[PDB]
Amino acid sequence: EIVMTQSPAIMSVSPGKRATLSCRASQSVSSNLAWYQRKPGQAPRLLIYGSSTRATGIPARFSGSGSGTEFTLTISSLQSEDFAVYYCLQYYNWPRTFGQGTKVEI
Amino acid sequence: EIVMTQSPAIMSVSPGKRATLSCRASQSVSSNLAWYQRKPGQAPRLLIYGSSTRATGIPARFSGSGSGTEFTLTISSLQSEDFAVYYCLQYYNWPRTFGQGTKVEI
Amino acid sequence: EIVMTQSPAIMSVSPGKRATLSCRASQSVSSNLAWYQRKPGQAPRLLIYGSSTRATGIPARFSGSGSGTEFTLTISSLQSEDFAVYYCLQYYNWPRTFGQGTKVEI
Amino acid sequence: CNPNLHYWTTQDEGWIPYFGPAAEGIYTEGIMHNQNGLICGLRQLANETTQALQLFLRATTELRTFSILNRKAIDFLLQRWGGTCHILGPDCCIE
Amino acid sequence: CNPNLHYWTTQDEGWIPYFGPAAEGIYTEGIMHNQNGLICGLRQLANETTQALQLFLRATTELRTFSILNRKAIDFLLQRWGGTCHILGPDCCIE
Amino acid sequence: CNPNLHYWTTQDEGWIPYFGPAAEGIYTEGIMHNQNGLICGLRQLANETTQALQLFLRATTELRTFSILNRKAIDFLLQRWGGTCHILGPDCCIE
Amino acid sequence: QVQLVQSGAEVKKPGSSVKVSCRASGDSFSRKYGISWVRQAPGQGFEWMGTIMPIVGLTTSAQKFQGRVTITADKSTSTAHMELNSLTSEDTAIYYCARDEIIGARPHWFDSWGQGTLVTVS
Amino acid sequence: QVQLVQSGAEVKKPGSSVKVSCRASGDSFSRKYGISWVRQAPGQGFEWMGTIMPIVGLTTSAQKFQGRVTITADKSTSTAHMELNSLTSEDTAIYYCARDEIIGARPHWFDSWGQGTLVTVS
Amino acid sequence: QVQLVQSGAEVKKPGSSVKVSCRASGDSFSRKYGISWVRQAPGQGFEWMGTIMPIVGLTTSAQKFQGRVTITADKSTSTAHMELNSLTSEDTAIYYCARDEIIGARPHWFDSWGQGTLVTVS
Amino acid sequence: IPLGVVHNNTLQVSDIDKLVCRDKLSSTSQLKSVGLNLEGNGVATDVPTATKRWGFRAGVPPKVVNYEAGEWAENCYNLDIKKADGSECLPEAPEGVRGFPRCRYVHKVSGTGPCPEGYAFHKEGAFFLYDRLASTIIYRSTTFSEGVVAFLILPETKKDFTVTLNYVADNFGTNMTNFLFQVDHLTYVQLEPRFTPQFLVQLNETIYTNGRRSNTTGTLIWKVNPT
Amino acid sequence: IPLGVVHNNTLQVSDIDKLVCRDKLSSTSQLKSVGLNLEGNGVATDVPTATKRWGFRAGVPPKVVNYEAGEWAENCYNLDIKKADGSECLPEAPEGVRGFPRCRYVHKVSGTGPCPEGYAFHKEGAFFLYDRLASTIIYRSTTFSEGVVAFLILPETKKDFTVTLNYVADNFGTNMTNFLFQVDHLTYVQLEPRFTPQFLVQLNETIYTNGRRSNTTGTLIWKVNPT
Amino acid sequence: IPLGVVHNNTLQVSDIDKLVCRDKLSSTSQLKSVGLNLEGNGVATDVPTATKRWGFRAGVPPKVVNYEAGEWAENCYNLDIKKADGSECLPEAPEGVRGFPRCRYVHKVSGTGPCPEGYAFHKEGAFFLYDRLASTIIYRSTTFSEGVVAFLILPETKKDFTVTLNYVADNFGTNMTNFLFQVDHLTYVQLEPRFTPQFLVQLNETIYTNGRRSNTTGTLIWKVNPT
Ligand SMILES: *[C@@H]1O[C@H](CO)[C@@H](O[C@@H]2O[C@H](CO)[C@@H](O[C@@H]3O[C@H](CO[C@H]4O[C@H](CO)[C@@H](O)[C@H](O)[C@@H]4O)[C@@H](O)[C@H](O[C@H]4O[C@H](CO)[C@@H](O)[C@H](O)[C@@H]4O)[C@@H]3O)[C@H](O)[C@H]2NC(C)=O)[C@H](O)[C@H]1NC(C)=O
Ligand SMILES: *[C@@H]1O[C@H](CO)[C@@H](O[C@@H]2O[C@H](CO)[C@@H](O[C@@H]3O[C@H](CO[C@H]4O[C@H](CO)[C@@H](O)[C@H](O)[C@@H]4O)[C@@H](O)[C@H](O[C@H]4O[C@H](CO)[C@@H](O)[C@H](O)[C@@H]4O)[C@@H]3O)[C@H](O)[C@H]2NC(C)=O)[C@H](O)[C@H]1NC(C)=O
Ligand SMILES: *[C@@H]1O[C@H](CO)[C@@H](O[C@@H]2O[C@H](CO)[C@@H](O[C@@H]3O[C@H](CO[C@H]4O[C@H](CO)[C@@H](O)[C@H](O)[C@@H]4O)[C@@H](O)[C@H](O[C@H]4O[C@H](CO)[C@@H](O)[C@H](O)[C@@H]4O)[C@@H]3O)[C@H](O)[C@H]2NC(C)=O)[C@H](O)[C@H]1NC(C)=O
Ligand SMILES: *[C@@H]1O[C@H](CO)[C@@H](O[C@@H]2O[C@H](CO)[C@@H](O)[C@H](O)[C@H]2NC(C)=O)[C@H](O)[C@H]1NC(C)=O
Ligand SMILES: *[C@@H]1O[C@H](CO)[C@@H](O[C@@H]2O[C@H](CO)[C@@H](O)[C@H](O)[C@H]2NC(C)=O)[C@H](O)[C@H]1NC(C)=O
Ligand SMILES: *[C@@H]1O[C@H](CO)[C@@H](O[C@@H]2O[C@H](CO)[C@@H](O)[C@H](O)[C@H]2NC(C)=O)[C@H](O)[C@H]1NC(C)=O
Ligand SMILES: *[C@@H]1O[C@H](CO)[C@@H](O)[C@H](O)[C@H]1NC(C)=O
Ligand SMILES: *[C@@H]1O[C@H](CO)[C@@H](O)[C@H](O)[C@H]1NC(C)=O
Ligand SMILES: *[C@@H]1O[C@H](CO)[C@@H](O)[C@H](O)[C@H]1NC(C)=O
Repeated sequence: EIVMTQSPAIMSVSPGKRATLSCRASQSVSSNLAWYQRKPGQAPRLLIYGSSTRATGIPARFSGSGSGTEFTLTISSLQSEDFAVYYCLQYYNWPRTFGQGTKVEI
Repeated sequence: EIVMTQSPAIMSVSPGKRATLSCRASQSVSSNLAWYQRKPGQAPRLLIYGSSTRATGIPARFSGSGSGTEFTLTISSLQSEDFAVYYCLQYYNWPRTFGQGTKVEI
Repeated sequence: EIVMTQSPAIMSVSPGKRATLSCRASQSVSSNLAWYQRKPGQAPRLLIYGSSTRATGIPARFSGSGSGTEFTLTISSLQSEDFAVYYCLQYYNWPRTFGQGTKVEI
Repeated sequence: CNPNLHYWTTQDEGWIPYFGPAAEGIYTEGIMHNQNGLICGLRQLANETTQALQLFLRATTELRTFSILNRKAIDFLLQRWGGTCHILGPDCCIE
Repeated sequence: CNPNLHYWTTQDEGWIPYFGPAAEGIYTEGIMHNQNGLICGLRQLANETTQALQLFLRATTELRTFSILNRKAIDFLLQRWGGTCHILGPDCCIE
Repeated sequence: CNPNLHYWTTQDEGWIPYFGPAAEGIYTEGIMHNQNGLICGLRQLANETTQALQLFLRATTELRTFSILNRKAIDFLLQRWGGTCHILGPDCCIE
Repeated sequence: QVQLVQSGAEVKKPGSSVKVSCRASGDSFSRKYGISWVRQAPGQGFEWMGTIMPIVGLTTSAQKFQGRVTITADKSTSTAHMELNSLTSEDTAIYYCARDEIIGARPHWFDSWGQGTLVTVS
Repeated sequence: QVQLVQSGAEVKKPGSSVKVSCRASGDSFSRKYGISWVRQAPGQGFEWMGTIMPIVGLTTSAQKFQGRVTITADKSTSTAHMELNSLTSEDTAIYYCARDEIIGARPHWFDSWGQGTLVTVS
Repeated sequence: QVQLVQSGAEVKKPGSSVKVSCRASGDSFSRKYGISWVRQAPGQGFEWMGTIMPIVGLTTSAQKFQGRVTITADKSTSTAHMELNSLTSEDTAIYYCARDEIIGARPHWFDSWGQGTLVTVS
Repeated sequence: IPLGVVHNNTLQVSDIDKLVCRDKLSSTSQLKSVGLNLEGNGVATDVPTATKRWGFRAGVPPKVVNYEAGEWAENCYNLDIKKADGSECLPEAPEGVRGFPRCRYVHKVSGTGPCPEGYAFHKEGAFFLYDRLASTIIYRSTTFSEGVVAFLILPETKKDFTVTLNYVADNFGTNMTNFLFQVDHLTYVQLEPRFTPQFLVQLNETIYTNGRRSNTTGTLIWKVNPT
Repeated sequence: IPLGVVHNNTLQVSDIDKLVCRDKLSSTSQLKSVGLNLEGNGVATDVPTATKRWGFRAGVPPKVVNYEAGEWAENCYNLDIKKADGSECLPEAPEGVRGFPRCRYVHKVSGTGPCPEGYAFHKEGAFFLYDRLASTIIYRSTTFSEGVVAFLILPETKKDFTVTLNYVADNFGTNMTNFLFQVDHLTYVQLEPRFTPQFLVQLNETIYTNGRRSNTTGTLIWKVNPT
Repeated sequence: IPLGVVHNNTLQVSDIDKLVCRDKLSSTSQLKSVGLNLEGNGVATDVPTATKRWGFRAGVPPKVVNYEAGEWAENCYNLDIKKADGSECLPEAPEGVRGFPRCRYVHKVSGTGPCPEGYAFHKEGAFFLYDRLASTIIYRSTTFSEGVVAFLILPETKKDFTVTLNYVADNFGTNMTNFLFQVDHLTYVQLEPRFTPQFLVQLNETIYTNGRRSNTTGTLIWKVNPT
């Protein structure tokens, strides 16, 4: 069993600015996390997994790092096409958990 | 084996006043003590035993209480008929012991 | 195995004065030491052994005492005939050891 | 009664303690089938004996039992010779 | 010699380890009297045997002795047949 | 084969546990010479037996062996009487 | 990954059952990925329900659905199925299928996820 | 309790013996109470000497009187007796009998006590 | 003690051997004293080389001379001998004999010591 | 304890006290004791079944017997289960006692439960078979099979008569034991008494067909689809 | 070790090496060893008497023997006495050794004294009888009786051949032991060798006829009136 | 295991399974087992020699046998050597096991070395002879001799069939052991395999002819002049 939070619930990112998602686990799992991009009405797409490794087809703008319980995910130059809810998923133990996602607004 | 002292050797009690006998054991025995009234030339009579329980035929004026090593015996409204030596007997172990008694004078 | 030092390398003793040799072992051996008188070009002669016990034929002027690691050897009224190098030998363990000797000059 | 017997025994047919097959190469094995009912019959015999054996053990102080086969040999001999034999009799097994 | 014997023995006449009388219902008992001197005589025999037994034990390395009765049976048989029998002789116990 | 034997044995010929020679005065000793080669021959027998004995032990679970001499006595008797004897035969050792 | 294909949305009377299915592509996925399901109740994220490993025919699920949701699949078509029995108002959710690398009991995730479908009551 | 009855006082020459007795009433006391004795030397309180339990015929006494005072009783009359042997000046005392609930080796006391009697020398 | 008598001094070519000897007096010394030797290199004190106990015919020596100096004696004449093999410039020393009370492995010393003799090379 | 005799490859049983003159015993080597496995009769060998045939009693000493030969076991057990309070449910094996050496599948069982005092005795009084010996009780961490012992008299004749499945117990015998089959220390499959030793291995082979052991704390218990 | 034989209900003793053709032994079941109690001869069984017949020696190993049947004991002992320095005066019983199970009165003895090194051996070399076994020494806290062992050959015939008194030792054997009879942990009666097991019980029954155990530290020792 | 028979003071060996009608066995007392010493054949008995004939193996249980009589030993050993890591190289002797009681010179050996796991078994499979028993392994601190066991059948006949040398081991068996002979705790003589038990005593007698033990830390090792 694992626990993850949501932070911020909403982030304000003018397009062209760097967006930040803050993932804070109750466990030392920064190497067993996954981040997803969910556009409204759409399925979430894996961006990054483990720690910083990018998923297939993901732009270099998507990056992040962490240690122990915390990981920071960022999106450089976030564009109109990227105004998605970003979720912190923790896959380390069973049951698996998640944050409720960070909405991004202009 | 048990040890008991004498205190006071003599007490001054005008009749009608409350008399006090102080029993100080070397053992935690306030529940295994006995008090006796000995008129000059007479056999001692049990007044109280154990702690506060009265002996048969003893007036309510005779009372007392204690804990551990000490017990205080008192006689409310001591009368002419009560100018007796009062003894602290400790019956807890063998050999048994006693104080040497408190004389009461007017 | 034992260790002994040299002290002083040279001592100045006008004849008639008391000479002093200082023996400092690394071991608690003042009872297992020996002192020798070595005239230039001559074999060393035992003066004292153990602690203070004198060797056969040795004048009373030769004396000393000590405890644990240190022993002080002295020669009362040192004469012309006594201007010898005096050695601190320690014989307590094997290999045995020695100081390099104290030369005496007028 | 599974009629196919895979058995193993002590390999004592026919050696130095620190120059030998540890204490592992001390077993031998092979296969027998239920010829004439021998496998099934043996199992039934072994089943009945459970009771005989538990009483035997309850009745003694021996902690690890080694005496049974030798004890049986002793009684076997006593049955043939129970301190006496009748050469002219029908009951000493003499030809 | 108190002539009234109250004896007990092992109850082995004629059973599952956790479905049985623990290890307590394993004794049986009864009464015998000194008929023809059997009780007194047995006690005297038992008294003499103390010496025989202490030497027996001093002479061995067996720590808990179980071998005596079987050893006696072996010698009993050897006395009847000490590797040989004379059928025509006076000393093999043959009828 | 050193022909001079200095031997010792158990002093069991012919006693109270705290009134006796501790457990030290339990040995006896003497001297034999190699008469007719008995000392040399015995040593060679003892040497051959090393193998026989190591296999014997590998094959069992007995931890301290006491059974060998008795087992031999049992087989000795069985060889004379292996459940049967032929009085008229050449092979029962009967005079 | 595979194309995740989900069935149409529906409304049942409370107490009724819904058979939820996802006929996703991928035969090889029977040995490479678990079939996983979540219940995304309104206002909630992707609550885990359970997962299937068709090569073994082994399944597991959350305590929240014991006695309520059957988790299974048609191994020959790689169609995931769930039986949402005794469906209630609290089960209003978008149900989704996804492919998570075989789990065992070690850390794992999916790269792809379906669109899902709404299941509700009254 | 019982009526405690004591014998008359006397003076002996030092070294003489005195048989002290108390023919108190109470047959039932043989099982309910111990017969106890003390030596109240002048200036002293009731120094313990010993006690008797007639139903058993069991007795006990202080080390101070070992070899000096015999403690016994006539069970049929419930008469307590003591033998004060080799009596000396230090034994001047009023000797008393009393009834203490059976002692065993647990806490106990008497409710009644006799008048006692003087025993002395020269 | 004994009169310690030593052989004459000599110079060898480096690599040569020198047989050093001391025909000291004293027969009784074979059981009472060890025969000891030192190497007094210039600027140094009496560096220990080894010792002999003729009554046993037992010897011991310093690690510095293992494989280099043979330590022995003629028991019948009480003559001490050493074989200074493969002699070098570093072995320039006055070699001396002395009598140390039998050592065993306990504390011991000599009272007397010889004059010694010089052994060197080139 | 009757002695069976094999005569003309036929098993006959002789009366113990009969003068059976047809029986010829020239050597003690003709007398053998054989340990047989409780597999011969088709009895189920799974874990719940084994647990259900064991129980405890205090106040009864253990007993040990020796044997010469025995049957090969398809299945055997090795129990090392702890008591709920942390103490062992089973005694130490005595010196010289080793587990049964001739077994294809061993069901090694651990975990915990509220074990009573006394010894782990067999319910039907069967013996636990160990290396050339047998006993009335189960010893901790020692491999054994269940069985019976027959005694035979042989004529002179020349007859001569692996994997580990890891299981974890839970409440050991209190109505049911919630056994888990261990795949790895994190991966478990809840045990169901339909799975044979072979099915368990095949299920384990399938799990690692596309996998391996990794590292940490997933602690997930899987169920089999009942189909 | 002679073997007695019972013939026509008469005990006769056969020479060990004699060809006694009257003796017929068809089964080992006819050979029995019997443990007899040292009560049969009228020997006193009280506590001081038992103490006086025991002693010690080091450098002598203990020995153990087995038996089949024995006599019922009126009296037996259970000794667990500590040494003055706090160590035990007696060794632990070996596994499988249990005390004598067939006794009416057991004299359980504890307390302390200056016990020598060595084993607690019987003075006359009698054996201590335990549960179907006997030995040359006393084991701590194990019930035993004293006795001897006879060996018999029987014809075929069908013959088949409680309270605790607590005592406290003081200086255990050094001239005398000042034994006390314990009534309760506070109440003692000094022991005198006139009191039989029955008298001790009757004295205990009388004490509690009008009483009970209570609580604390009276520590009083009573003597009996000698009458 | 053949049985030798002594007939007319001549040793003959009988076939085990032969009907040897010349052999008359009236009592089990005629059957004896004898422990013989490995001295009879002239084998060297010094310390390096003994070390070189010993070795180790794990996975093999020890075995023990009993014997009745044996040969007197000129030489025996008592080994108590520690492992380089401080643990013992040898097991504890079992209860009832005592060292060989009939020996003139015992070579008591201690010191340390890198001892392997397993038991200290004899290289040729000879038995270690102990007090009326023998075994396949060496026990810590127990005196033993090396030997073999013969089994004999006797006719009725009446036949009936000290100092410590202290040594210190160094690296115990790794190519060589640098053994020292201890004279006292400070005085050592390096051991050389030319010195017999007698020479070692004579050398020790000579050392103390004009001496005694004293006190402290000299720690000096002496060599013998090779002459
Ligand atoms: C010698 O060979 C015989 C066969 O010839 C063996 O006989 C076995 O004996 C045991 C003990 O009686 C039998 O076990 C019992 O079976 C009862 C019936 O079970 C039926 O239903 C179950 C499903 O619930 C099926 O699996 C089973 O096959 C049957 O159809 C059970 O009711 C018994 O349990 C009850 O009693 C026990 C004991 O008191 C309690 O602990 C239980 O809680 C419960 O109340 C029990 O399980 C077994 O079936 C017999 N086998 C055969 C083939 O007949 C001998 O055991 C064997 N001897 C030796 C030494 O091995
Ligand atoms: C087989 O059966 C016989 C009887 O037929 C038993 O014989 C007993 O043997 C013992 C040992 O000798 C006897 O005990 C000794 O008695 C001596 C005499 O005591 C008398 O005085 C006392 C009172 O002081 C009375 O109680 C007693 O009845 C006698 O009237 C004592 O002096 C002995 O003690 C001395 O020696 C021992 C041992 O060295 C020392 O420790 C003592 O300190 C002291 O110096 C001893 O007590 C016993 O009396 C005999 N009984 C009978 C009936 O004769 C065998 O013992 C029995 N065998 C077996 C194995 O049980
Ligand atoms: C029954 O009686 C016979 C004699 O009749 C005994 O025979 C002995 O058997 C052993 C084992 O083979 C022999 O020991 C071996 O000797 C070889 C030869 O050594 C020669 O050189 C040495 C000096 O280096 C001399 O001391 C010696 O006397 C010989 O001249 C060695 O080479 C062997 O060592 C090699 O093998 C062993 C084992 O694998 C390795 O550990 C070694 O490192 C090395 O590789 C070995 O030492 C012995 O010599 C025989 N004695 C006689 C008189 O012939 C039986 O042993 C005896 N049986 C019993 C049970 O006691
Ligand atoms: C279950 O499967 C695993 C993997 O196929 C087996 O574990 C391997 O065992 C070998 C031999 O001990 C090791 O060298 C490997 O490293 C192990 N691999 C893994 C992933 O664990 C295991 O033995 C199988 N279980 C059974 C009963 O067969
Ligand atoms: C001595 O008398 C007492 C009391 O009559 C007995 O002790 C009782 O024993 C029973 C059974 O164990 C207990 O239930 C009671 O509570 C005990 N009562 C008291 C007051 O102790 C004691 O057993 C008797 N001793 C002997 C040897 O018979
Ligand atoms: C070696 O010699 C010494 C001395 O001669 C022997 O040691 C003596 O042993 C006796 C008996 O134990 C003691 O009382 C002496 O005090 C000891 N003396 C010294 C100086 O140690 C030693 O036993 C001899 N060794 C051998 C094997 O004979
Ligand atoms: C099985 O359950 C019943 C009902 O609760 C209970 O009485 C019984 O004791 C249980 N069995 C065990 C072994 O506890
Ligand atoms: C008994 O007393 C005497 C005299 O004091 C004494 O010599 C003897 O050793 C004592 N007995 C014991 C067992 O100590
Ligand atoms: C002996 O030395 C050789 C060469 O170094 C080495 O290979 C061998 O293992 C050594 N012997 C032992 C017992 O270690």
